[PDB]
Amino acid sequence: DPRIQGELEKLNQSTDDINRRETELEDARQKFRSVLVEATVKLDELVKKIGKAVEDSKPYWEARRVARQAQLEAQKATQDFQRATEVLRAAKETISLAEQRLLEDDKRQFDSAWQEMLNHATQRVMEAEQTKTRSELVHKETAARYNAAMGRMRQLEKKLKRAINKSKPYFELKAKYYVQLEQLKKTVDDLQAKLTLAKGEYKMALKNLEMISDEIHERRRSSA
Amino acid sequence: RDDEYDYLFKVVLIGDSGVGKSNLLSRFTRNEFNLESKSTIGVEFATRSIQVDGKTIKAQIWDTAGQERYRAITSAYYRGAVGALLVYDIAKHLTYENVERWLKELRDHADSNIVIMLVGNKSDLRHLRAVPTDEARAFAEKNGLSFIETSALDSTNVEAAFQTILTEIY
Repeated sequence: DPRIQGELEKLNQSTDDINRRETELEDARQKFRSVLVEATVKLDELVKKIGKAVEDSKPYWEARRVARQAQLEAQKATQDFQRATEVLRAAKETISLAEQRLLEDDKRQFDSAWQEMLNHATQRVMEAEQTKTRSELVHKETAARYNAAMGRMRQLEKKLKRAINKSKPYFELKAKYYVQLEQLKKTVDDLQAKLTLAKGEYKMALKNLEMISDEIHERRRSSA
Repeated sequence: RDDEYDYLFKVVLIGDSGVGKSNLLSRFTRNEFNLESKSTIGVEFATRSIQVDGKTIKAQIWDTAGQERYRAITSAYYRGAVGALLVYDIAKHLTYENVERWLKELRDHADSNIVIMLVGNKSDLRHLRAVPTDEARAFAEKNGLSFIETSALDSTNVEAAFQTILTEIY
């Protein structure tokens, strides 16, 4: 019974919360459409200007995004290899210090406590060399794709030298509108997510009232 | 997949009890509660979504809170309201005098920018009109409010007014 005031007032705020988000969604989406149509007409007028170099340079720029992609791969694999190499350095150091204590005290090889300090140490190096070699081949393979993508890009740069120069303002403007639409995509996708959580919070703040209503009806059936 | 909407306007049903506000929007609106909530919650909910200016508008109708209890929470009832419907009985002159008190109840708790429609419904099926349509329609326009006088049979004029009130908001 006293729970009602808390629900209605929040039902009230949720009502306004829905309208305030759908309006912003309606606005963000409208500004999104306004740009995509702007990006559409400004791209075509550059095609009608110099379209001979646009379609001929597309293999280049598509071979450049690959080089960049194959670069991050060779860059991550290098970091993952460098990280996997420091694993052995901390592992082989432990298995080396144990051998040092064996030379100091030769009777330490019968000590159960020292055998355990070797057992785990010699266990890590088994698993360390495994992750190392796996990261080592990936480091070299991802570097190979990079050098190959650098060849694909440079070779296409020779063939389409005059082409990419007359098409350079096209792809540059194409990316400028890309990031803009990308931002506008995020500001729409999240607002429609906030709108859903506004309607959902409103839909649940009604069902509880029906539960409260039905809870009292069951109490009005039995004794006080 | 028909519960989808864009906006959510909130209108309220106020006035004296027994005028038949609940039974007036029976065919139009859809009560979201299967059982009576006036006896428990005090307020009943019903809704009807229509299309205005290309967008689906789902108006939320909050029924009469009731005199007996839960008057303290009527402050939250009147808050956030977009519209309001005063329904008085044409046979009972008393209900035409109380709507003047429910109006001043909106000016104190409810929002200032609200659009109210004064409705004279013929619930009492056995009595003549104690309240003249001329003086009733005149009084409504003196307070900057709309007016409509309907009966239980012809539900044609009612639904047409509910489509108009929502359009004016947007």
